[PDB]
Amino acid sequence: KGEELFTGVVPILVELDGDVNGHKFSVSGEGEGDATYGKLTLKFICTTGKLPVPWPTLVTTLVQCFSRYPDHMKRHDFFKSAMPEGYVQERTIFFKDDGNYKTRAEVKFEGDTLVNRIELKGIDFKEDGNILGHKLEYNYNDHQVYIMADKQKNGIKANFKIRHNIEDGGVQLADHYQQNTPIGDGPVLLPDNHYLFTESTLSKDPNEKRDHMVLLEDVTAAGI
Repeated sequence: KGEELFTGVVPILVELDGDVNGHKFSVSGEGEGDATYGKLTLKFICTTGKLPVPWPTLVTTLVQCFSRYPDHMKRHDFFKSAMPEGYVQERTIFFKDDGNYKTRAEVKFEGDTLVNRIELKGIDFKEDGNILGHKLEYNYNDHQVYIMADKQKNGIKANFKIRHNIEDGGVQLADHYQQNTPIGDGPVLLPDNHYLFTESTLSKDPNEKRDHMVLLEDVTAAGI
């Protein structure tokens, strides 16, 4: 049972190597997750300088194994069942009337730490659009994630639409396509359709001079 690896507090490391329209950047994150309470506390920094995209656009890319699955839902927790070897998480994120991100990540244990190691490639962006022009508010509108089994890839899939507030009014749509497949060869829990509900709070560290994002989340699975 991979669920047994989440009965306490787990340190988290996130690493992202990114390229949007040829603008290279890297993000490092650290924090902890508590799947018993469905809680994440993370801080991310851009290690290469100024982040060339808005922090909110990276939230979904920057660990669904920390969702709180209530007792009656344990049999549907694909994410923990793939641990410790982990899973590959891939997305395409289409920003309406702008470019798209393609992401590939390994989510797995390295020793006692849960890592999320990501490659991100963004193409076809407007150099002064809402993304590369930094026209998005520093806040978040979460959206429910309808998880479906992807039995041919022995994993899961989802399609969900995130709304990013535009400065001075307006919404920028980010249409997320997601598929996850186990890294290990052992059996995993292929779930019935269900939701993940997340609540994200973005803040800043007054003492942090690097471009950064403090991120807290509640994450909960729900049936039907």
